Amino acid sequence: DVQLVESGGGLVQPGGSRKLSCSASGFAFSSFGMHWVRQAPEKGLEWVAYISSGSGTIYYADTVKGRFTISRDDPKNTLFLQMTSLRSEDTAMYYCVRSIYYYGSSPFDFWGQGTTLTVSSSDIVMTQATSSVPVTPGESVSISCRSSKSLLHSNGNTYLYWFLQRPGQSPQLLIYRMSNLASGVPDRFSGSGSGTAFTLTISRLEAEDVGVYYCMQHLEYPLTFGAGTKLEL
Amino acid sequence: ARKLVEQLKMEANIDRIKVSKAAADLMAYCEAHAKEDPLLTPVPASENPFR
Amino acid sequence: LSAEDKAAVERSKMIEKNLKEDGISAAKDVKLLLLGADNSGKSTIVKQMKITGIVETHFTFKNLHFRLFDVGGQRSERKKWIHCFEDVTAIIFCVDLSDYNRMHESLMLFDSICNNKFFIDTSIILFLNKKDLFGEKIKKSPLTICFPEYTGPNTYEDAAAYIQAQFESKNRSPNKEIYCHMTCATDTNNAQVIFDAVTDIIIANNLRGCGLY
Amino acid sequence: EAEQLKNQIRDARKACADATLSQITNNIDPVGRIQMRTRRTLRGHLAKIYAMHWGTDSRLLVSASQDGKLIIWDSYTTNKVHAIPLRSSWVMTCAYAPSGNYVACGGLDNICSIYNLKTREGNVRVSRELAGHTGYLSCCRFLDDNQIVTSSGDTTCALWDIETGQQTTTFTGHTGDVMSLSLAPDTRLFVSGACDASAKLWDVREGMCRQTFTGHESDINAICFFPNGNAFATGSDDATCRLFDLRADQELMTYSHDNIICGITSVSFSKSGRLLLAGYDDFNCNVWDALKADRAGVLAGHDNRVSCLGVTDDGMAVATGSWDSFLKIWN
Amino acid sequence: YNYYATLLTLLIAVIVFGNVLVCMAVSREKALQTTTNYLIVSLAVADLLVATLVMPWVVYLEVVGEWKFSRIHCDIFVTLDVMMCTASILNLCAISIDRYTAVAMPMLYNTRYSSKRRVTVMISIVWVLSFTISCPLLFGLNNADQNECIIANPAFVVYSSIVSFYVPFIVTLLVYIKIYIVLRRRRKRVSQQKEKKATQMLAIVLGVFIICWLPFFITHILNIHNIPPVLYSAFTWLGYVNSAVNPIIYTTFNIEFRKAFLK
Ligand SMILES: CCN(CC)C(=O)[C@@H]1C=C2c3cccc4[nH]cc(c34)C[C@H]2N(C)C1
Repeated sequence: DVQLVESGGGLVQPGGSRKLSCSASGFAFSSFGMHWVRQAPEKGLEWVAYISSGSGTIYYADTVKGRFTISRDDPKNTLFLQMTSLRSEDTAMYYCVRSIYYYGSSPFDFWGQGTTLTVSSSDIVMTQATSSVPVTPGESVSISCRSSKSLLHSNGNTYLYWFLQRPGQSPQLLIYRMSNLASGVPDRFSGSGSGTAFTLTISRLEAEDVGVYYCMQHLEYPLTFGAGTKLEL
Repeated sequence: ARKLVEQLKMEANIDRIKVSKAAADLMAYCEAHAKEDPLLTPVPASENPFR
Repeated sequence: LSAEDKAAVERSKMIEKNLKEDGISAAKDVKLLLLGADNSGKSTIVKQMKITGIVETHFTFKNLHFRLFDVGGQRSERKKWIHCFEDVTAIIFCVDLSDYNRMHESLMLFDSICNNKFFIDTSIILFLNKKDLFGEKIKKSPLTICFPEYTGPNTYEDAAAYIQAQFESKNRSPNKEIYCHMTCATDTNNAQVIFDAVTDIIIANNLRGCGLY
Repeated sequence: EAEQLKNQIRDARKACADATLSQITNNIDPVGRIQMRTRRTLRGHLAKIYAMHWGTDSRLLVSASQDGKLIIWDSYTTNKVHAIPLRSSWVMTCAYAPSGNYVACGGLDNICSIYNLKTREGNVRVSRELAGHTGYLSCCRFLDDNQIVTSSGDTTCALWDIETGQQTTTFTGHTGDVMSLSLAPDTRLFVSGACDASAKLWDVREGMCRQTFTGHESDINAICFFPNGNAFATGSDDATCRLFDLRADQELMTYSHDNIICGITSVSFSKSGRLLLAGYDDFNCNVWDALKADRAGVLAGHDNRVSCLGVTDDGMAVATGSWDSFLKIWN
Repeated sequence: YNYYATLLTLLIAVIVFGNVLVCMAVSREKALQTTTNYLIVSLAVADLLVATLVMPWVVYLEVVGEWKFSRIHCDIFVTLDVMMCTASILNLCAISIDRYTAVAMPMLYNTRYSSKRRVTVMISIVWVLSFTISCPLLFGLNNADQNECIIANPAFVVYSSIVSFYVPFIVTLLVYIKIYIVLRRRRKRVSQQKEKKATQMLAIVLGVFIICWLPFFITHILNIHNIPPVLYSAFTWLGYVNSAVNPIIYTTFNIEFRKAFLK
């Protein structure tokens, strides 16, 4: 089975350095591009860095440029994140995410369980207006997300991604490119939108649909999330 | 030999329409779908994905 | 581009580099077509054979990788797939001299491949196998094959040389050579014969390309 | 009794020949000069290309070559999506499943092998190796994700169950090597040309030959169904293409020209069926007006023989593979 | 003197016609697009540039007898003369080395990926080396007078003559006799008219290259370390005639080139 196990972290002093790892297993690791995404305590997801298949392309978020270093060891099936000059803002649960890019592929389709780092003390904006929505099992729900810039590209693709983070679990891809259901996802989830206004529809809510729903854009780097909307029963 | 004879008997007892009817149906099919054939009538460059 | 298109193009470029690397690796092989009648010494023609559709053996000799393809076994219309081997460096045609009733089937099969449209310019390495069993057999049955034409001495070196001339009589075109060799299954070094003939063929093609021929 | 039955079929066919398709098509406007141009050139194959097949989305296409590689192309951008190394480099056919989840290929190994394009891992893997044919594989075509028809040089065709991996049905009756295969639009019937110069209509479920078609003087290399499913076209080594009707049970039209003295490798129809496109050994593809038997155009952008061709499902483009190790997309 | 105009114009036209036909033949025919034929195209380009740029001003010198254009113009003329003639000679040496690779390295010659790199490197080296040999004349190293456009530096004459002719000449000679020895060796090791044909071609290319260019350069070395001027002019025109004869001897014997020239 597909497995991404992160390690390294827990407590560091300010100005220190720490190296994060992510051991891949059960898939052709060299074929996938890899991402680092972090989640502060009681906060949303935030993209950190990206390294492509073959290490030809590397990107960093603005808050970590110059300090953080993403590297790759394909024979070892390991991804690394060397962090230097750690700040209080770097306290987060750091996630390892695989991504493969070709026609019809599914980026961001698998996430690791994450590793926690504690530091002891232009860009597209994704707007998720609602923050909490009380729901009943069996009722229909419609979460919404807004974008500052139009995500509809000239090639016909609308680069919007939906993720669901259940309590205690890492987030799971639901929709990719605003309409396409991910593998292993029930058919109840649907995706609609046009340019700037987007919506995720759930037909018949189940007990397993409880969690925070995030919208992400992939039109251009840096990848930006929205403050996710919680669903409570 | 018996299998060949049985196959020939099975193939000989089919219902055959006139060739004029077959030609008429082929021409009618070609005329009914002529507009939806990009290689027959060239499409404008805007609608051509291989522009 | 959309930054997913850029990653797709990067993946395409990596695939292209892998294709180029595999092509470079495959280009140093000598592809050879094995042919001849059944029980003509096709299988045990070289000592090194590492490997019912198609059988492909291979061996390395003097830093040159040889790939021998035995097409005997398809038992189908030969003209529909013999063009697949149009780019072989040479053809290895094996003949059993000790088989006096398959001698005419072998001779007819030699005409078909020598005069093939896809092999007009392809050299042939002719192996006349079982010479040891031919010398012991000629003393009993001297004239059971080439009844009308053969009116020469019945020596081992006389009829064997006559059978060789019959096969090379069928090369009806220039720029193609037949490299005839007499082999015995007891103990031989057939890789040197194939290596030497292949070097000669490649030098001939090189001179033809340079214009000296 | 065989002679009497054969004579009866000939008399029965002659009775249904009140007129020729030339006479009924005498009063329509000629198609005119059909001029297509190479819009894309797909490069990366390093040997002869023997087969190709469009995906149902009309953007993805699979191609098979003697270099031991099976490449899935993105025709719009010319991006290489996958590069699948083959165990046997003597492939002569390839197929793309209608769902897009699988491709198949085979050749002189006598096996049509199945590949899974959509796996939890990032790589393509072999799903099945369909063994049981005695001769080379010349053509296989998907009905769905679990069923695939094969044609072979052992004078038979076979319907395989991909899950179990064995022949559900064996179709026999040809006396020569079977070279080509074409499924009807409904997938209830399929036609098949062979080296005995005849074509046979077979029923997929019952297992038997319904009709047999003759007229060619040499091996039939290629076969394709008309979009209606009521007729099919053949391409042969005698430098002729012929149109056959199933309901009339005889020939309608012949596509030949005295300057053409070379075999036909591949055939495909246009979306409406008005244009019959055929690849030839003379390094070009000829566009025939199917109704009028007139040559409408030529595609002359290949340095070696056109081994395969295929029209998209939307009919927007046609592909042509060749022995010069290139594929071109024409519009 | 208008009598030189006719003869030298027909020589220029002959050179242009032959080299243009070689270039068109190699471009048009797909069978002819090989790397050795690309070396031949490089030689043809050198000869065509000799005929188009260099020779017309040489005709002007013969007719008028004096230089009535700028001094920098004279510098461009002399450096172009040296550069294009050196490029032709070095292309001949490169073709010799390629033919040696065909015989003594048959497996490497057949490989397309290695052969492309070899021939691209050889073409680049010959053109760059011809440019670097000719470049000091652009710096006013030549000492021509206002009336006349000539090269008056003995030291540059010797130094450029050596690198431009003598060592490519010795290398080409040794390479071709090496090819001859290898051909004889395989002939001893082993219809047969092709074997005599190969000897003919080697003798023809060597003889043309000896006769056309050797008298000019040997006359220069003898002069710089009296001889009449008319034979000096004729010796220079012989070197120019080398460009006329090269596309004949290097293509008109080969059969595939004959088919293209007929078509
Ligand atoms: C009468 C005066 N001119 C005309 C400018 C010359 O001497 C030219 C000088 C040459 C010359 C010198 C030294 C080295 C060389 N390599 C190749 C050439 C060369 C070409 C050669 N050309 C044919 C004549």
